[PDB]
Amino acid sequence: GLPWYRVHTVVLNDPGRLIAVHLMHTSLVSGWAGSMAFYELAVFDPSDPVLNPMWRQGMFVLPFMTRLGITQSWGGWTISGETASNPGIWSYEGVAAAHIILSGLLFAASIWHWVYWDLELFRDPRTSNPALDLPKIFGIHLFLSGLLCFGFGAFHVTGLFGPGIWVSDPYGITGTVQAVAPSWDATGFDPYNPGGISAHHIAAGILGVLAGLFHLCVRPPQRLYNGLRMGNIETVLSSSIAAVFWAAFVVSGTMWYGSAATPIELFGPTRYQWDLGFFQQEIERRVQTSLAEGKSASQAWAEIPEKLAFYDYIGNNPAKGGLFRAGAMNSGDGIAVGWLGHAVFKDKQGNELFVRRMPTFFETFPVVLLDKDGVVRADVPFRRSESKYSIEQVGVSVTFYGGELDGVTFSDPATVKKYARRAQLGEIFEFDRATLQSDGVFRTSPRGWFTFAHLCFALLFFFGHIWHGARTIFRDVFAGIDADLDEQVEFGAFLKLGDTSTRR
Amino acid sequence: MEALVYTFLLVGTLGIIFFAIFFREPPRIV
Amino acid sequence: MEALVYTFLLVGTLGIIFFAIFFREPPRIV
Amino acid sequence: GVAGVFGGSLFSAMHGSLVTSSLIRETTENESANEGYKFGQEEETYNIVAAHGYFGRLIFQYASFNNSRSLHFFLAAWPVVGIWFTALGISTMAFN
Amino acid sequence: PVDIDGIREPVSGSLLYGNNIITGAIIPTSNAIGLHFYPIWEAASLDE
Amino acid sequence: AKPNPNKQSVELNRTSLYWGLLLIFVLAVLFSSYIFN
Amino acid sequence: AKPNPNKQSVELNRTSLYWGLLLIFVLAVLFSSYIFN
Amino acid sequence: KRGWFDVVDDWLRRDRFVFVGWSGLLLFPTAYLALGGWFTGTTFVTSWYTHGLASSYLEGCNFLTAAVSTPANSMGHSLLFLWGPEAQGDFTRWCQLGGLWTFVALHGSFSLIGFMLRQFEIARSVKIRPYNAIAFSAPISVFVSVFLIYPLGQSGWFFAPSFGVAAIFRFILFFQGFHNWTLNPFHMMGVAGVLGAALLCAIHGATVENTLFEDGDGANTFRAFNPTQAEETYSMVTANRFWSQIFGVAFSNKRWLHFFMLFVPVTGLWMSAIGVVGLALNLRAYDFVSQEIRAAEDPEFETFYTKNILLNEGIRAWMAAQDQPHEKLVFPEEVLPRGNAL
Amino acid sequence: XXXXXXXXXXXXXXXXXXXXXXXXXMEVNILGVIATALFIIIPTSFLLILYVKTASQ
Amino acid sequence: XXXXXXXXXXXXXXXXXXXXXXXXXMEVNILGVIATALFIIIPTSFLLILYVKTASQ
Amino acid sequence: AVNKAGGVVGAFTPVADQVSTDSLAPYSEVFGLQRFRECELIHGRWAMLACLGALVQEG
Amino acid sequence: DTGISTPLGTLLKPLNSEYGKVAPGWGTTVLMGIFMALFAVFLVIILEIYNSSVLLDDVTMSWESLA
Amino acid sequence: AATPSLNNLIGSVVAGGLVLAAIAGAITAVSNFDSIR
Ligand code: CLA
Ligand code: CLA
Ligand code: CLA
Ligand SMILES: CCCCCCCCCCCCCCCC(=O)OC[C@H](CO[C@@H]1O[C@H](CS(=O)(=O)O)[C@@H](O)[C@H](O)[C@H]1O)OC(=O)CCCCCCCCCCCCCCC
Ligand SMILES: CCCCCCCCCCCCCCCC(=O)OC[C@H](CO[C@@H]1O[C@H](CS(=O)(=O)O)[C@@H](O)[C@H](O)[C@H]1O)OC(=O)CCCCCCCCCCCCCCC
Ligand SMILES: CCCCCCCCCCCCCCCC(=O)OC[C@H](COP(=O)(O)OC[C@@H](O)CO)OC(=O)CCCCCCCCCCCCCCC
Ligand SMILES: CC1=C(/C=C/C(C)=C/C=C/C(C)=C/C=C/C=C(C)/C=C/C=C(C)/C=C/C2=C(C)CCCC2(C)C)C(C)(C)CCC1
Ligand SMILES: [Fe+2]
Repeated sequence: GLPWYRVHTVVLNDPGRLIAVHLMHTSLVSGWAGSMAFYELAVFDPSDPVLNPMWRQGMFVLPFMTRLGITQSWGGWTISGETASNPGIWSYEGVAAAHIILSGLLFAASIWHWVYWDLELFRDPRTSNPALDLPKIFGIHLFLSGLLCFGFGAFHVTGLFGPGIWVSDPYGITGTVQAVAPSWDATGFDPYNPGGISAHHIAAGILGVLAGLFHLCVRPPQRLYNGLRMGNIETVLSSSIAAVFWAAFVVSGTMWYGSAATPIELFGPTRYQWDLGFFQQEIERRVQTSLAEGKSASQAWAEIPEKLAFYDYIGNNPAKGGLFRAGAMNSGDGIAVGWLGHAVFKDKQGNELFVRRMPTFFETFPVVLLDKDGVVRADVPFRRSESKYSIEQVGVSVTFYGGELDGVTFSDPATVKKYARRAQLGEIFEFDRATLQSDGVFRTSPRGWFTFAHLCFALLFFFGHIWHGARTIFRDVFAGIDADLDEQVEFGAFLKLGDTSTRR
Repeated sequence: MEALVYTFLLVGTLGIIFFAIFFREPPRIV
Repeated sequence: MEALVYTFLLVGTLGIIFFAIFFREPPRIV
Repeated sequence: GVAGVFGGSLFSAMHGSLVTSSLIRETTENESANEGYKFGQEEETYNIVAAHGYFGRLIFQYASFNNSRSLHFFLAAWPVVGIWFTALGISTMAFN
Repeated sequence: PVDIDGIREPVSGSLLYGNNIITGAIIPTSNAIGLHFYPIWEAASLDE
Repeated sequence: AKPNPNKQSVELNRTSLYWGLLLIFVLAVLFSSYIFN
Repeated sequence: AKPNPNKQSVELNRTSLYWGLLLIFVLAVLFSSYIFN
Repeated sequence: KRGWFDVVDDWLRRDRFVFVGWSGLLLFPTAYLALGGWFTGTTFVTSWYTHGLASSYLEGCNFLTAAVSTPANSMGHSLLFLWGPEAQGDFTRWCQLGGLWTFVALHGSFSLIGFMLRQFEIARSVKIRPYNAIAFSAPISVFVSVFLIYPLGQSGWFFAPSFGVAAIFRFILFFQGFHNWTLNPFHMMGVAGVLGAALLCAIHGATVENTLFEDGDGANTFRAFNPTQAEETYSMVTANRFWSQIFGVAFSNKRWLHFFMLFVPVTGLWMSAIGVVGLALNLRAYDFVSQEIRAAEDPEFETFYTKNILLNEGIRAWMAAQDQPHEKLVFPEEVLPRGNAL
Repeated sequence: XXXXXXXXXXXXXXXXXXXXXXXXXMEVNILGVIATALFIIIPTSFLLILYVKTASQ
Repeated sequence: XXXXXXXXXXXXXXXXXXXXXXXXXMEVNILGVIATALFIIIPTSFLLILYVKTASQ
Repeated sequence: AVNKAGGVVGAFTPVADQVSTDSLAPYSEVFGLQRFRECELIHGRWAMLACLGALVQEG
Repeated sequence: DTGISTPLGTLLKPLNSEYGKVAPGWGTTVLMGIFMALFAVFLVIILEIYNSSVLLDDVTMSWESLA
Repeated sequence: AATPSLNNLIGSVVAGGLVLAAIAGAITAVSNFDSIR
């Protein structure tokens, strides 16, 4: 009897039913994409693109549709918040319906290619046995890959015939779907340059076509054919599994580190923007320039976009979640309602204090207020018996500039402590924890979840490379080793290992 | 949730109909 | 309700252990 | 104790992989290799000399147990001795 | 719940008292007991 | 006609059933606390 | 001891499977609305 | 008349005392440098300018406290070549910058590939199955996830485990305090794999030794064996009946037993590797929210989980100031969480 | 002053959408999902066990 | 009567009890019941289908 | 029980420059003199039109 | 035994005909090794740019290059 | 416009080739000097 872990090996040497089995996975994957999109559209709230973006609602496939140009819904709304203008077929609902319809067609084709497995196409004309000319098939299917790679970068991304791709400003404030022009110089290899994407898919497409032509014309070397077992289709599986986990590692790195293909306006900020003070530095710079124009601190902070401030909140950091804190970031800390304005903490003598921001590594972090030169001046003491820095005996007050609480100042220690705790999380926002009953613990964005999933898949698929790779090479000994082997395995019997013609 | 469970039950029932018609046990004479 | 799930899972595992010991395939010599 | 369990885990994996790598062909590829062994067999189900040859070349000839009895004593002694000492360690640390 | 530290601060370790399988435990004997033998018959009540 | 020559029959002995049932239940025991959270 | 002489083997043809699957799903469709209530 | 590949293949796969093979071209260079880098780093190279610590014998450390420490956090994930923009060709400054860690980590990671290729190379030559190479994927998964993937998800190489005994202990205690790594269900499966494999190693070794057939007249039973003997050395039937009546269940298949001895340890390390991949993103199983909600609302509900949560807070606060000098954390003592007395 | 009225001031709806344009989140016992699930899988498995046994002859 | 409505709550507690002092734990996912049920039954059924098929031959 | 990989079953020099009814691959061999001459002529005739066409439309 | 013949099958049949045909010896292996070496160098260069171990004047390698 | 970091990257690639060439050269020399048959 066949073991349960070798059941799907019956199509190993059946090209007709291998296509049928591969058509079924294709039907399911497109079926999932359509089903996933429809669910997300049933839960997504497009009313507030600034304080309730996609990445705060746990939307996973919505950013990927938006990344390539899908921005409008049949419901009449646009992802940017403007009103839809004749969405046409290719809406969020249309793309979801298309992947669903495709799923049904692939399901039907799978049944046909399964019932009619005994096609003369899959027969070796020399031996009349089922066989696939894998070196030629690879050239065919690579030429299509090169052709499709070229067209995506030359028509779709470039904008010649297509929507372009999502391009954002450096601080994720103003991002739209634009037609990007290929950048052919060294800046084309800048990961944060969207012009490199069009240039790459054009050049790799051209080389993909030419490589497909070569691999379609030139027969493999005899030595390479035997060394790589090119007559065995499990060789293709080993190399494909190797290539797909290489791509999974790369695609996880560019998601975690950020690139032009993972805009923060679609997937949320990266953990390194919080670590390096990417948004905080920009916010202080804009406020400082407005102060240089002789504007009041109350009105300079009011100029700061609320979208920019929301990025400076540690709750939007993708490295603050948990493996089993499931759901949307809204389910963790609530739905963002409004900015409370910048909180500036002042000593009793008037010196300004800064709350030490919480590093990403800390689940909890002591609240400590520093002055300009970095010296600890006040804090919330754990031991309130002989404290020397408690805000009560330092007279710390908090005043808010901009936002909802602009102008309002608090002096009682209880509220000053409350906002000091909020201040170490970055900017202070008002959250609605009643609609979805948020617990109060942070969650990861789609950036975090995508990275974890495709890193775990990448690691598991390395074992696949080793297993399926060892299976094809060691196929002749899969059921066991030869009975009489001792003479060859003897130490020193032969000069060269294995070679029986090199007897010592 | 209910709307998701109603749709799965309905399409699940439709899926059975498809298999009962095309993937049926063929009636064979003797 | 979680306590119901936890208890069922634990006593379910012990049920498998009982059956694996007494309702096992006997090892028969060749 | 850590060397006992890390080593014991290493030796379990090596012994299991070396015996599995040396299974004498007695089945087809549509059956489990386990089927090649019949409970009560009087003959060996894997080639010890072949496994020793592999591990002999893997590091060097004399780093491998040619003797199954010595090998299995080592498989038992290493984790047992290691766990004996870590059990003593907690016992000694009981008296500070 | 069991007063493990002898400081009259019981620690819950049962499933029916709010623990899951990971956090559930049989709490060690109270620190007030020490190494003293504490069979059920040396207690005034089974609640104690 | 021409029946497919690649037919095989899956097999699962009773000891594999116990190993499989133990794995499914022990995995649920391990992960249930986290899913419930 | 000697084997039990009352041993029988249960059978379920494919058409019975489709009827059984149809009944379970149709009955679920019927009662699901009321169970959710 | 043979070509270069054939004449070279003849020499590389010569059956000598230490087999070289084609994979030896990658293994022995990289493995020697990784070994040499560690011995050199633990003996002469300091971590004074990277961690503010002494980590060499020359500085006064012993085998337990010497280590090859990671670069400073300001270096990020720099590969830190000898010729890179950091320590541009200056060997001594390269050592002071922690560049020896990436040297050991990189040449060490390619040595693991070389050794696994060596297992494939020898197994094909000896004409046996490649299950030792498959077993070696588990240690590689552990090394790849712990020494490469985890720091790559963090700020930089600084948070990777430094190559040392006490340095690994700090890495271990860091994971408890910051990640609650014990509570993670993937270390739990890793523990069960390692402890289960240690159990199998001991129980199988003892079972074989105590079911041995009498193949000699000497009390020394080790000598009564021949590697080429066809008969089995121990009674599987007695072994099977022993464990059936002692434990209730026993192995009846010799092949299954040895595969299980291979599956338990490998699966354990692989499951543990998945968990560390999650910690790379701080995607950790730190806490049970339901109990935290209950504990916050009810100040009398205490479990061993909540006690551990307070222990982690102590670890993080009392360790961050020195373990993370780049953060420049000046905590006055009044703000550190401390219990009564002690 | 206190931000207790800030969340109240959010009269403009700010919440993930319900399945209906007129909002569909009604009080249905979630035990219905489990009851429907058990009523489907348990008898389905019973039938599949008997059919696969029969189909294998 | 709202005075008497809240009089009972602050006074002797309401009914339906709870396991031990408190075991509501409404934060519990509850969807974990479906996750745990589906993760048990679906693989269990798969194993039972194969065993009954095997045991009958 | 044993699935050995295939070995050299023989050396053959296929006859090139043989056109067949196969629409997708008419010639017997890719590397044939007559197939290349058709490629040389077709590539060449396209270039002659292109070279003149580029000049004329520019002027 | 010839299998089911279809119009699409006869059209695509030439593409699945030269199953075992190989070039004798090492063929174009050395040429393949050249491209792998160039590809390896290309992969290194783009890795260094992202890792910031190679600093190019025009590239900035940060979010600020989105401007 | 080659930065010094770019030059070292090119130098490292060349140095890597020399190390590989030195390895291959030594192996080919010994393999020819010490040949079987
Ligand atoms: C006409 C066909 C078609 C079209 C136009 C689309 C379009 C779309 N799909 Mg869909 N899909 C299709 C077919 C199609 N799909 C089929 C047949 C399946 C079944 C497998 C799917 C399964 C699927 C899923 C699961 C998902 C989509 C999604 C999407 C949306 C985002 C795509 C994206 O950004 O991902 C990016 C695409 C890539 C990154 C491809 C990378 C290419 C790799 C790296 C190849 C590299 C190796 C290559 C061989 C190198 C050699 C060649 C080279 C040398 C030249 C988008 C609107 C996503 C979505 O938004 O959900 C609705 C989603 O998750 N699709
Ligand atoms: C690469 C694949 C991928 C990724 C990255 C995501 C990512 C995401 N999904 Mg998702 N999804 C996927 C595939 C994926 N999905 C598939 C294949 C399905 C079909 C089942 C779904 C169906 C789905 C739904 C219905 C929802 C999401 C939601 C979400 C978002 C919340 C993430 C979350 O909380 O998960 C949490 C993950 C965990 C709590 C545990 C991870 C799995 C563990 C690590 C494996 C352990 C083994 C197993 C669990 C043991 C079982 C034991 C037993 C007791 C259960 C998030 C951005 C939610 C959302 O935000 O809505 C917008 C949402 O409701 N997804
Ligand atoms: C097979 C043995 C081997 C291997 C695999 C490695 C691998 C590695 N070494 Mg190491 N090393 C070795 C032997 C080896 N070394 C030896 C014998 C020594 C002398 C003792 C050193 C001394 C050494 C030092 C001092 C350092 C390294 C470093 C490194 C790492 C990065 C360096 C690098 O590869 O950049 C370059 C990449 C390449 C050279 C790719 C090669 C591809 C081929 C050769 C291209 C062919 C070139 C040819 C001219 C064609 C021109 C193409 C054209 C486009 C220009 C890397 C993982 C660095 C490190 O440890 O990082 C911290 C480092 O500082 N090594
Ligand atoms: C409609 C779309 C899918 C909806 C799914 C909804 C779920 C409920 C319906 C399906 C479950 C009930 C079917 C029972 C099958 C049965 O008894 O006959 C067994 C059939 C009959 O064919 C076998 O084929 C044999 C030929 S051979 O031996 O295989 O060559 C032949 O003897 C004879 O036909 C028969 O024995 O055996 C099969 O080969 C069928 C494949 C296994 C069943 C697949 C179930 C899942 C379907 C897809 C699910 C995902 C849907 C989304 C798609 C993107
Ligand atoms: C969500 C799932 C529920 C989880 C529940 C967990 C607890 C139970 C786990 C059971 C798992 C094992 C299944 C396979 C067992 C097997 O193959 O048996 C082997 C024997 C062999 O057949 C018999 O064999 C006999 C001898 S021998 O066994 O063949 O040697 C022979 O004489 C006789 O003719 C023949 O019929 O099978 C049986 O006949 C056993 C009885 C049928 C199985 C019933 C199991 C369910 C019991 C109810 C549990 C729930 C309620 C409990 C309340 C107290
Ligand atoms: C007298 C006191 C008894 C002490 C108690 C002993 C407990 C017995 C536990 C065995 C049940 C496991 C069944 C294995 C499934 C089974 O019965 O397979 C039976 C199997 C026999 O395999 P064979 O040699 O027959 O294999 C032939 C091939 O067909 C293999 O497929 O025995 C073993 O594999 C040995 C491993 C036993 C060790 C089991 C691991 C430890 C149990 C873990 C329990 C989890 C904790 C639960 C707590 C809630
Ligand atoms: C036939 C036909 C039709 C219809 C069709 C359809 C209806 C389709 C769809 C289908 C579908 C509707 C599909 C879906 C699917 C789904 C899937 C396929 C999923 C799965 C899942 C998974 C696989 C997961 C797993 C896991 C979990 C659970 C946990 C965590 C981890 C993971 C994630 C891994 C039409 C009308 C067109 C017409 C024509 C014909
Ligand atoms: Fe053994």
